[PDB]
Amino acid sequence: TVRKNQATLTADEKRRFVAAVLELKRSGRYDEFVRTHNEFIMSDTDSGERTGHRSPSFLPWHRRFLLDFEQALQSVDSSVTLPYWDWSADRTVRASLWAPDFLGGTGRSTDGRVMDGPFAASTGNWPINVRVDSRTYLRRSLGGSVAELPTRAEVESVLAISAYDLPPYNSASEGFRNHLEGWRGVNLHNRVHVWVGGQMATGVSPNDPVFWLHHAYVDKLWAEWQRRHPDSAYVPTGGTPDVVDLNETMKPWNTVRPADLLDHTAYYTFDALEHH
Amino acid sequence: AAPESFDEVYKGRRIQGRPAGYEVFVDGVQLHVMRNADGSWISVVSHYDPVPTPRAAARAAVDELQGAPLLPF
Ligand SMILES: [O-][O-]
Ligand SMILES: [Cu+2]
Ligand SMILES: [Cu+2]
Ligand SMILES: [Cu+2]
Ligand SMILES: [Cu+2]
Repeated sequence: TVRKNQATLTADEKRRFVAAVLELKRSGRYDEFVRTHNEFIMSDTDSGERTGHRSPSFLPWHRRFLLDFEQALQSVDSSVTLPYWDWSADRTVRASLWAPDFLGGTGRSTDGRVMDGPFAASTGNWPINVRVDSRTYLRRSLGGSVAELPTRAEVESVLAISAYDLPPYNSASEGFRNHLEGWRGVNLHNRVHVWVGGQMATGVSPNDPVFWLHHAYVDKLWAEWQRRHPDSAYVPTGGTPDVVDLNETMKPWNTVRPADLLDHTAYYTFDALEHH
Repeated sequence: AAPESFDEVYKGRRIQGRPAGYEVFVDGVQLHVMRNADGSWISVVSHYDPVPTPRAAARAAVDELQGAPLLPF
């Protein structure tokens, strides 16, 4: 139950993570995570119901979605946990993350196709099935559409925001959640998707296994924010149309509330997490 | 009021948009698009990258597709 910085994994931990992800893909389970995410991407709107994105529940929703995925991985290999990618530190294409023994590198220039690593189309092990762009191979263009990942100073500026979220609880909000998500401000989470490119820039972004490592670090930033602001908690706290309040349950599970997901330590710890 | 309709050939492909709240097509295949509260737009193939107009979202989709047919959503 410890989520580790990807940069610190041993060779054996990398091998077991990759094998567990490839078995979820082979068995057909992986694609249904991709499909669930795209359905919420396409349905979450700023003036209507919104649960997984562009709303206060963006953070607990992805925390539970990542727990679902991690539990599926642990059904294949109980030793595996989700690692996280600190893109403020590992910010270039030579990060070991992008090595052939882990996620493979950037896509070639002609068609964005990833040519190395366990998820390259040539291996036969990573068909892209849930798609909108008709091509069936993993694609990336690292640093192609935006030229820098967030820096630590940018991340720190977001972590210093004391309010969790604010009315109107959407892509227009001020506050921590929307600055972490990235629709306002210097832009953390959305910019990372744009930086990776390929499927990560689309509503079928879990097609790239880096999706999970990106969201595990977003999830860690939520935990860091909590340590910086013990006097701040999830809002809204009751009676808000179209938005998941603190004690309301979330689709698609229907049986878990943001309140049940605020304390990550019920489920996992991090290799390191500053105390307040 | 919704944006105006448009119809043009962009990088060899026909892109169309029309009020419906708004629909976009690439070579006659509908492209899911969404409007943000601040008036910007995204599409399902560029869904973390706001652009100012639906025509800009259709153009961003053609750029993304690199010639590939769009699949219906
Ligand atoms: O949001 O992926
Ligand atoms: Cu998501
Ligand atoms: Cu959408
Ligand atoms: Cu994301
Ligand atoms: Cu204190």
